[PDB]
Amino acid sequence: SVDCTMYICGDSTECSNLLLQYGSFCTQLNRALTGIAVEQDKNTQEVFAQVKQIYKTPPIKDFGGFNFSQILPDPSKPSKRSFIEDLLFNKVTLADAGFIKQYGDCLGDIAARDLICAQKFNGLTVLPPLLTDEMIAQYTSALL
Amino acid sequence: EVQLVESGGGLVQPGGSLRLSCAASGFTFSSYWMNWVRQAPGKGLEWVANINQDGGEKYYVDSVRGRFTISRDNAKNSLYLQMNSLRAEDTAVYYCARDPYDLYGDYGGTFDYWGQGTLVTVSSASTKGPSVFPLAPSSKSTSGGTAALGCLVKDYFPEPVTVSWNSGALTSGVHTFPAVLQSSGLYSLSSVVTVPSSSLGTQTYICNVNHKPSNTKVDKRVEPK
Amino acid sequence: SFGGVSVITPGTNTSNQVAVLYQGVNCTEVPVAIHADQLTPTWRVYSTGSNVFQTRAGCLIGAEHVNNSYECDIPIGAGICASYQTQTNSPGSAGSVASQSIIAYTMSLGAENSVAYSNNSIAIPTNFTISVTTEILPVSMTKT
Amino acid sequence: DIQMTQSPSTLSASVGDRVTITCRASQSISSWLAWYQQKPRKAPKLLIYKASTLESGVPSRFSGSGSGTEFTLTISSLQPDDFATYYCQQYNSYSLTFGGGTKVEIKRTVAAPSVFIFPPSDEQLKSGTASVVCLLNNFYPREAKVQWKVDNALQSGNSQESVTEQDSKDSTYSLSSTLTLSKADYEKHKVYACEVTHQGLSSPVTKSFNRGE
Amino acid sequence: AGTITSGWTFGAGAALQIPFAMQMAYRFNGIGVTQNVLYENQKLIANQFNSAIGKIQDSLSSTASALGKLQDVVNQNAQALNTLVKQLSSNFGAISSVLNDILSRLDPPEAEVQIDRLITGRLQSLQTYVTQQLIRAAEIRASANLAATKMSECVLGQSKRVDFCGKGYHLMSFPQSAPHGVVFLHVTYVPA
Amino acid sequence: AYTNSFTRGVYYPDKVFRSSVLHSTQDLFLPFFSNVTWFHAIHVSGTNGTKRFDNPVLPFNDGVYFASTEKSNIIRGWIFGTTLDSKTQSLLIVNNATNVVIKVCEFQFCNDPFLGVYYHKNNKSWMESEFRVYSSANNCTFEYVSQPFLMDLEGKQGNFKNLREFVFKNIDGYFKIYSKHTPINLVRDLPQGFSALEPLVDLPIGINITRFQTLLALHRSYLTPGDSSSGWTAGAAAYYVGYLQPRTFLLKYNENGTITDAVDCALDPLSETKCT
Repeated sequence: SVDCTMYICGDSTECSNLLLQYGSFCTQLNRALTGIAVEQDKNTQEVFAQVKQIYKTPPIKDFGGFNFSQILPDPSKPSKRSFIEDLLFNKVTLADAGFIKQYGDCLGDIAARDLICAQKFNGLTVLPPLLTDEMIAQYTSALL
Repeated sequence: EVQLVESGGGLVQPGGSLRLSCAASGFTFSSYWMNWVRQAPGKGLEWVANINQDGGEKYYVDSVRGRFTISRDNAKNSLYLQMNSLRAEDTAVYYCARDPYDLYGDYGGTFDYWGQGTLVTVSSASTKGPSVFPLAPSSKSTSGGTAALGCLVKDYFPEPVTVSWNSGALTSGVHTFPAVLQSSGLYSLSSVVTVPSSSLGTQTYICNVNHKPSNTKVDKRVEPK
Repeated sequence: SFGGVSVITPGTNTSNQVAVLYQGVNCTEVPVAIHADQLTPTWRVYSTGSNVFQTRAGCLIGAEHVNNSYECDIPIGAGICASYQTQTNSPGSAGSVASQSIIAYTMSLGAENSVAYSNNSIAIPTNFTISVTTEILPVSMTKT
Repeated sequence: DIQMTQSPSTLSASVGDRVTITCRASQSISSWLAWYQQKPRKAPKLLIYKASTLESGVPSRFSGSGSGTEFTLTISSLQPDDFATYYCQQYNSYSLTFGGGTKVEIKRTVAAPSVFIFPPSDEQLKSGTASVVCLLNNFYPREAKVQWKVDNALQSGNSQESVTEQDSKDSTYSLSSTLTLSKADYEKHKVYACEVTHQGLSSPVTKSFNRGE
Repeated sequence: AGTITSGWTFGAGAALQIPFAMQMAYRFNGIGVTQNVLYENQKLIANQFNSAIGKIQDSLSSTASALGKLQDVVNQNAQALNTLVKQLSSNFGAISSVLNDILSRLDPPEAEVQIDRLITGRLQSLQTYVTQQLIRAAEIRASANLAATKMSECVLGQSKRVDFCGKGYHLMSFPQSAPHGVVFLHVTYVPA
Repeated sequence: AYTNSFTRGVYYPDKVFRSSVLHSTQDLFLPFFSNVTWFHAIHVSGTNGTKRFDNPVLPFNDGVYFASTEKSNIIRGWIFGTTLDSKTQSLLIVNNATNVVIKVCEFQFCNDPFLGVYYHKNNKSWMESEFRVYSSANNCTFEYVSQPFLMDLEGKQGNFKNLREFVFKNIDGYFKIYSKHTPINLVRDLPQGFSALEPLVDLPIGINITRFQTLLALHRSYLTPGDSSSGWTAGAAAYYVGYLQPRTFLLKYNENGTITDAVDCALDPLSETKCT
C-alpha cells in the first residue's frame, strides 16, 4: 500500500497544495492498489478455502503402508506445519515478520540498513495478509 | 400554608360563560407563573392556560384560544379564568396550580402546588332535585346472615350529591357508588350498606341525601318489606 | 509511528457505533499522539480503557476482544475479524436493539471436524439432495 | 407538539414490591419531565421534577430516572397509600402535555362478591320507570361480569354499571348494576334475574325474584 | 430449449430430441450412479428440483447482494467514467479549468502555454483511463472465456471437473441472461 | 448552561444551484453536536428572583451562529465591531417596529445599549419607543433600510413560538447574513431537526469585527447610556450563540435544490466514512 501524499509530498504543506491541482490522481492510485490488496486475499481464500469444515487427522497413521508423515503437519514445532513445507519456508526470503519495529531503534543514517524501516519512512507500508501462516497451514492440513 | 382555593364552578348551558377564580396565599404571588389545568373525567388531565409573572405573556391550548382568557390581580392575590362559548366538552374539574419558570427549560420542575378544583358542568339540563327510593333488604337465605340495604338517588342534576347514613353514625360497610350520567342526561346513583340480618327492625337505617345545587335535603328510612 | 486508519462499522441501517483500526501501531502512541492529558474528560475516555484490543495488524479500539470464534463478517487482518453481535433473550423477538456491541475475534476457520479413519469402514450415503446454486460471472463491459 | 405515552395503563402489585411505570415522549424532551400523583377526586401532587429530583416532602420511596426520550418512575416499596394514578408530563416545549395516566392498584387475595338483588320500590313505580338494582359487594379483582335476564331473556342497552374506588381497609371493589325499564314493560314479565361471573366464583351466582311475590 | 429437449447433442451437431426423464438418466450416468436411481425416485427428484428452483427466486429477490459480481463491474466502469469526467475540472496548474475561459482570457501567444498544461495533464488522465480499461477488459475477457467454457462444458454437456459447475457431482446448468454478464443455475448432486 | 445544537447551522455554501447531487465543500460551519451557550431573560421574581436580562458582549471569532426562540420579539438586533466604541466604525442592526435599519456609523454606544416596545395598560397596543443604541454617530459609510414589518412589541415571556436562526460570517471582508424562520409553537424550544439557511442580504462593508453584542429590547423601559440593567425588564427570551469552525461537510441537494441533510465530516469516525 502506498500513500500518494507522503510519497509525493512527504510532510510538505507547500507541496501538497501543488498536488491538489492534480485532482484525483492519488485517490485512484491508492484505490487501485487497495483493489489489488483485496484481490490477493480473495486469491488465497479461493485457492485454500475450498473446504468448509476443517478436518484433522486421527491419531492412527495406518494408511495401507503409505507413509504420509512428511506431508502431515507436525504437532510439535511452532506452528502445526509439515516437514516438507518447513523447508519451503526456509528456502524463501521473507520480507519481514513480527510487524513490530522499535521506533527509537530506528532514528539517523544505519536503520535503512534495515530496508523495511526505511520503507516505513516513505509512506510505503505492507499490509499483513488476512489469512495468517498458521491459518494457512490448517487449510493445507485439512485439504490434505 | 401555601393554598389555592378555586371558586366559580357550576352548571352552565352551552354558549355560556363563567369565570373561575383562584385565591392564592403562602407565597409571593407576583413572582410566579400560574396555570390552570383541567381534568375531564373520562379523559385525562389537560393543560389549559399559563400566565407569566408579569401578567403580559399568556398562553393557551388551541381548543380554548378565543374562548378563554386567563388573568390575575396580584394585589388581589387572585388568578382568574374567564370562559366563553362553553361547550359540553369543557366540562371538567379545573385546578389552579403554581407553575415553574419556563426559563428553567431542560430542568423544568413542573407544577408544585395545586388547588382542590372547581367543577364546571356544561349541559342543557336544568338543576333538579333527586328522587330517593329505598332498596329494601331482600335475601333468600337464613337470617343472621348479612343483609344489604340502601337508597336509590335518582334523576338529579348537577353533581355533586352528598350521601350519609344515620347522620354519619354508620360508616362501616358503606358504599356510595359514583354517579352515572343516564341517557336522560340526569345523574343517578345508589348507596348501599351491609348489615346483620338481626339488625333489621332493631336498628334504624336512615339515608341522608343532600343535594346542594337543588338545595334539597332528604331523609329516607329504609325498612324491610 | 504512522499508519492507516480504517473504520470498522456495521451498516448505518443497523447501527452507528463504530470501531477504529489504527494500522501498524502500538496502542501506546494513540494517547500520546493527541494530548489526552490536555483534553477534556469527555475526550479522555476515547484514548485508553479496558476496551482496547491490540492485534498484529494494529491497535483496534472500540471493539471488545472475544474468545469465541465465529465466521468472519469483516476482515481486519492477521486473522482477526469484527462483527456486530448481541445476545438476545426475548420471546418471539429477533435480536432487537439492546446493549449491542462490536466484537473482534480470531476468525473461526469453521466448525472443526474429524473423520473416523479406519482400516475397515466406509461411509456411504443413503440419500442425497438435488441442489441449485448460482454462479455469476461478468461477460462484458459497457462499450465506452 | 409532543405526545407522552405511559405504560402500562394499569398495574396491580403487592405491598413492598417494586413498581416501574414508563413514559415515552414522541421526541426528545431532554430532562424536561415531571411526575404527578393523583388520588381519586383529589388534585394532583408533584412527585418529581427534572426527571429525577424529588419534590419537597415527597416520600423517598418514589424515584425517577430517565435518559433520551424514555423515562421511568419507580416505587421501591409499594405501600397501600400509593394507590393512585400517576402521570408524567413534559415541560420541555409548548404545549405542555401529560401522559394518559397509569392506575396503580394494591394486589390482594382473590375475593368473591356477595350478590344482592333489589326490586323496584312501589314508590318508584308511580313514576314511569322501574329500576332494578344488583349489588356486587367487596370483591377482588375488579373485573366482574354482570348479565341481566328478564324471564331468561338476555338484556342489552338497558343497563348501566358503576364501580367504587378500591376500599381503604379491604382493598376490595364493589359494583352496582341498574336495569331500567318502563312500568309497562316491567309489569309484562315475571322473573328478573342478575347473573354474575367472577374469578372468585367456581359457579355462577344468580339472584332472582318474582314480580308479584 | 436444446438443453431441455435434446440433451448435450445440440453442441455436437443436430439436436436430437430426447424425452427429459431420459436425459437425467443419462446425466446420473455421468456421476457414477445408475439410471435406476432417478426413475425409482423420479417424483421426489423432480419435486426436489422444482422446489430447489423456487428457492433461487427467493434468494435473488431477497437480496441484491448475490449480484455483487455483476454490480461491481457496472460500479467500476461508472467510477472510471466519473473519475474521467471529473478530471475536466482540475486546473493542472493552468490558471483555469475551462478551455473557453482561457481562449476568452488570453491571447494565443500566452494562451498556448496554459492550454498545453491542460492537454498534457488531461491526455495523461485519459491515458490512465485507457490503460485501466485494457487491464480490466482483460479480466472480463478472461471471465468471458471461462464463461464460454462453462457454457461450453456445463450447459452443452455435463462437466467432469470437480468444483467447476458448483460444489458437487455436477448434473447440468441453465444459463440465464443478465446485464453485462451471465448467471448460471447449476444443478448439483450432493450426498445427504 | 449549554444546550445541544444537534444539526443546525447549515447553509448554502454558494449561490450556485445544484440538484440531486452530493457535493462536498469547506466553509466555516457549526460543528455538529457542539455546545452552544444559552442566554436567558427572566422576569422579576420573588425574593430570590431568577430575573436575568443577558446582553453581554460576545466574541465574533470566525463566525457566529445565532438562534433564538422568543416569546415576544424582545431581541431587536445585534452590534458588530472590535471596540463597540466610537472612533471606529461599527455595524449596527436594529429593527424598530416599523423597519430594519443597518448602519455602519461610528456610533457613541451606550454602556448597556438596548431597545424596546412598551405595553400600554389602557389599550392592547405594543409600541417600540425605546431606542438607545448610541448617543451619536459620525462618518457613516453605508446605511440600509428595509420595508415595514410587524413583530411582537409588547412584553411577554417564554419561548412559545418563533424560532429564528441566523448565521453571521465574513467572507473576504464581506459581512454575510443567512436566515431561516420557522415557528416552533408546538415545536420544542430550540428543537432538534434540520433546516437550511439561505442568504438574505449582502453587506459589502468590510468591517473587521472582533466582537458582537445582542441588543434586547422593551419600551416599557426608558434608556440612558450608563443604564446598568436597571428598571423594568422584557419578557423571557432565550437566544443561543455558537462558533463556526472550518470543517468539511457533504451536502445533500434534493431535486428542488433544497438541502435536506448534511454530514459533519470531522464529527466522528462514522462521519468520516460518509465523507470519503
